[PDB]
Amino acid sequence: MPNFFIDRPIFAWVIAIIIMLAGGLAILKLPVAQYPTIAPPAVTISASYPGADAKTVQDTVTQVIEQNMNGIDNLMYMSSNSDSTGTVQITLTFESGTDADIAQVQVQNKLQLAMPLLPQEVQQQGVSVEKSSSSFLMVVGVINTDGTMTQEDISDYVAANMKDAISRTSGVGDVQLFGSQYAMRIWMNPNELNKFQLTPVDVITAIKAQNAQVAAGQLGGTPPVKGQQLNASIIAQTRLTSTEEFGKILLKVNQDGSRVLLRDVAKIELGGENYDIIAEFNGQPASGLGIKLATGANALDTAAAIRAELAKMEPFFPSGLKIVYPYDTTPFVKISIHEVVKTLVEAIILVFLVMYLFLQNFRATLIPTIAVPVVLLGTFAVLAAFGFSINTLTMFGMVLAIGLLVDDAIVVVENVERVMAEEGLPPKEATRKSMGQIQGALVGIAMVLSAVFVPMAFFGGSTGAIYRQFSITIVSAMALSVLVALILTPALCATMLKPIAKGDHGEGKKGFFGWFNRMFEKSTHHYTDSVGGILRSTGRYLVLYLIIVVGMAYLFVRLPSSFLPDEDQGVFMTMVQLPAGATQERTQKVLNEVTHYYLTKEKNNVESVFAVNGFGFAGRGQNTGIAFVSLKDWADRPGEENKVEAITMRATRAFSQIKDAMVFAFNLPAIVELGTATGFDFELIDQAGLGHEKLTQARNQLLAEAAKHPDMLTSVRPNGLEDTPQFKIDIDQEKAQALGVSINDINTTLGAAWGGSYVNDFIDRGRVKKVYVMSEAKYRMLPDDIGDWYVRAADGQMVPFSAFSSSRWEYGSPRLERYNGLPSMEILGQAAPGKSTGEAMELMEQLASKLPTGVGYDWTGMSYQERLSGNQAPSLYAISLIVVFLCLAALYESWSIPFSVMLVVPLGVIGALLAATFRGLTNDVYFQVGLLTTIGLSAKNAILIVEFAKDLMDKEGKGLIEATLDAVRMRLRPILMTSLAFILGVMPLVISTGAGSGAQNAVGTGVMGGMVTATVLAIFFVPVFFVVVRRRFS
Amino acid sequence: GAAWGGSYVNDFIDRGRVKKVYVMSEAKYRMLPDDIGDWYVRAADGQMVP
Amino acid sequence: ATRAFSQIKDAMVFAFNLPAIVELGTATGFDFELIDQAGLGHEKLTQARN
Ligand SMILES: NC1CCN(C[C@@H](O)COc2cccc(C(F)(F)F)c2)CC1
Repeated sequence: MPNFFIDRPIFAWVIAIIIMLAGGLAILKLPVAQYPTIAPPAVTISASYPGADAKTVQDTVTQVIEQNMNGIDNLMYMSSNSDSTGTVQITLTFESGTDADIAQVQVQNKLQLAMPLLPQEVQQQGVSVEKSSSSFLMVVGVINTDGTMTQEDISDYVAANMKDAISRTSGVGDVQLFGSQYAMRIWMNPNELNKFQLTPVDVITAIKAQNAQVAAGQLGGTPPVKGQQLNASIIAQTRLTSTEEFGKILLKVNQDGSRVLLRDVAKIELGGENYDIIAEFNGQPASGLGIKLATGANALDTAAAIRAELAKMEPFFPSGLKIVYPYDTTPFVKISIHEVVKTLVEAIILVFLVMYLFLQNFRATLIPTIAVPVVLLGTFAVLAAFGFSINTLTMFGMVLAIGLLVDDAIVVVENVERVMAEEGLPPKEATRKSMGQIQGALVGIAMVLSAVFVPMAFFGGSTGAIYRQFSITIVSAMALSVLVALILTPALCATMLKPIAKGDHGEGKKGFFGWFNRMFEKSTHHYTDSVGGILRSTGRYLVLYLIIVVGMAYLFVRLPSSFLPDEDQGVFMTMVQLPAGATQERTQKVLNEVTHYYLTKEKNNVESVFAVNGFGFAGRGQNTGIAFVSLKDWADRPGEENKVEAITMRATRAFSQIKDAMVFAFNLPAIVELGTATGFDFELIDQAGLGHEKLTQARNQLLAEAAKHPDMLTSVRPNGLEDTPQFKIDIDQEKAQALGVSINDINTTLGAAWGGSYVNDFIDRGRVKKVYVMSEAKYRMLPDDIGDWYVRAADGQMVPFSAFSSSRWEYGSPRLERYNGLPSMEILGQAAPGKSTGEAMELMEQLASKLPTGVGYDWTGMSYQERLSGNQAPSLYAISLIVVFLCLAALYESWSIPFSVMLVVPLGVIGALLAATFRGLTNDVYFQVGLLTTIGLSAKNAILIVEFAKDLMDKEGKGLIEATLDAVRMRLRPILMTSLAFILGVMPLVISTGAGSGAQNAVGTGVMGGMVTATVLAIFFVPVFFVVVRRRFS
Repeated sequence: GAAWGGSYVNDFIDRGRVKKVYVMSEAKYRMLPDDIGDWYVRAADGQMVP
Repeated sequence: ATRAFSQIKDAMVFAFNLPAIVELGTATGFDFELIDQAGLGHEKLTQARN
């Protein structure tokens, strides 16, 4: 193939043009997102049963739905929570590769058949099935700076005017309203209700009767009379529209002739559907829209479109309404992608500079400057073809593959240059000879790097999905680089390079270039002499190689493991957890202290604080809250002390002094779609119907036992809420019957007054809005207020609740958990420093085995993935190693020579490990992919060295030592210049400290160390391996 | 609703097939707007209110 | 077993192995449907089947 395209440079140029056009089309049409789909597909069912405790929701909703989640394909597991707020939340997790649309449709279809079995109130509120495996692209908050609009007003305005147009913006996949539309609130007064001889049941009945849509008919409708000429539709009673209309609702007319309206026994207003959650932006009332990106959409373009739509909206807003962006991580994505692109461009420029320094030829330097961009564009085309997107993983994989790309280009051009400078042949004949020398090596290298990189695509789980991005990117880049080195680079060398004299290698030049040429010639002579001396005493260096291998193993075992570096994305979170029974006001006060601290003690770093009172993480209630702190631009936060880690540490230290509250500040995970660390998530299952109390006792026993092992298990805690006091109303139905009070009336009165009851809809400004009846807040606060509520009897006489019911205080769970349809309790923990996750999981299994009868356990979350993909690596790499050996044996036509090449892995691995250890970095994904890239480059260099040596030994009569020395002399320059180019290209990643510096350092430090030690060691260890192998096996 | 727009009550069986049952006014009593006064509703005391 | 289960005289008892593929059934068997396509009724369909 190289000879074919040397006579046909225009055909090679046509192929290159096709590749570039395909790459450009892909670049214009590729999606862009921070990360790809990593989490396994999950479908989440949400239902609300207002006014209900955890047990009521669990027994009436959660269990009924869970007993019908059958016949759904590809389900890994299922979990559910039932909260004291009246909400059930069921998550069904499916294996990776499952079609999320099909999983969702199956789940909702099974729920549609389960729907008739649920309470009528749950059916009225609706059960929603969504995809919870994704996260918010953006959060657009709406605030009022005048105080004229409360939170409900802002929420209703956003719902009516903003949600539709934002949803219609291009690329927007989903919009969730941080709030709700208006609701007709009927705040009942029990005293007035008793005065006018009424109860909440009467109010609901009247509202339902006098606010409804009635089908009337049609004038002159078919079948008509034989002479009808007019046909018109008849309109009749329609839904109410104004608070005044609801106030005029008639409940009863008294005997004396007075009229009792709804306004007489209650206040009528436009409130919110729910009041559980209060959102504030820097202390001001706020609503919001959470925008999820559509599938296949460009995140940057979608964010820009959203901002443009909001800017268009701005003029029409009511005075004092403003738009803010509390959670804007798109700037982080933009700066990260820009840094990667800049790294690629600077790498190409550095390749040009190194080529000019070493070869002092302008056209030779131009040749790689054409070759590498063609390969990159082809790689973009290949990513687009297989439905990949431009994300952090793929872009960093491209950064890593730059080393192999530049190595291929440098190898081809430098070999042609050397053939010209030694044999004195013209460019065309020299290119023919060079490619005849190196083409088989290039093909074998392509196969070997395929063997090295493909196995990562076959890892399982979220980690496997992460690794597949790098695998596909690097494999495509390597294959395209080899194809270019076989097609275009020979043609460019044959057509562009100028002739060089037989004996000219830059000695006669003057100045810095002449000095550099003389110095490099002397260094080559010295290195050749040193290698020749080394080959006389190979045993000592074999012992040294064993020492290096032992040190490599030591460093590998002593290096901690991780998944992804934690990044300073310009935002972080602060959870507030108050003691059981804390009300909304106490949590609001604590959140106010947190906001004050962030806006005063960190005013130079924090831009805004979005405090949400009503739900934290792992729960939702009046005692929980979460604040999303946004930081200023990184340019305005210089130094380590002003980054997210330092700010979070200082904030946690400051908040530790807060009393009667656990306030904890922390940073986002690398991929927010997964909450993952070097820890375990553990489920304790009630396998025999023991009950909640026995399961709590078993959990306490397990927690104590785990705490008795501080050396292996750290911070083993429950992921749930402890039992809290509850107010039990024990109704004596015998008394109710004796007093002529229907228990249905008693229960309806209690629920409507204290829990709130949804009655029906009404049309406000052309939109359906719910009508809620609830007791006015004054009369449903304390237990004594129970005495303010009366119920009519069959005799017409009111009876108080104290007359037919007693009260007391008990203990109950505010949050009931189920796993795989059985009662469960979740425990989070992490292995102690120096201990692997597997050891902690084994110890937890052992401790669980000593638990009461009928208590089982399971692993869920990341622990499930660990338990599936536990031993898959070493097998996948034993297959890779075998395939590499087979490819090398095919290439060299020898069963023993492959070992001389294969013995080079530790040379780069040791350097990568040392660089990671000194810098303190962990054994994370980026480090592992960089390690594989270093191994690939080292193997490529060793393959070329051994190929040259064996070619000299076979095609010429040169001996083993002479051939080895000549081969290393020939290969020294390309190795050194490629290593220099790649090291200088990755310097910015190593030294970076700004946005995205975590991933940059993780990628760059290992690459730097591995490349440095590989270049230093291989150049005199590969000859030793080759000589030893040929002596022992010949 | 039943008089002017028709009300579907329940199902019956015609020649072995399930079919609908509709109650509706005769055409002559639901053609003109003046026919509304021809329709009465029973009161709790038994009197027919137009 | 089938031969033995003929003196019972109380029920039809029939022991049988499964085919290689359950759905395919016996290579010489046929399944036939007599449809009531005119609303005849159950009794007339029974008479036709008889
Ligand atoms: N009825 C409404 C009342 C208002 N709030 C709004 C809060 O949910 C917004 O807070 C956020 C902000 C950003 C991200 C998230 C994430 F964690 F969900 F991703 C939550 C919800 C219920």
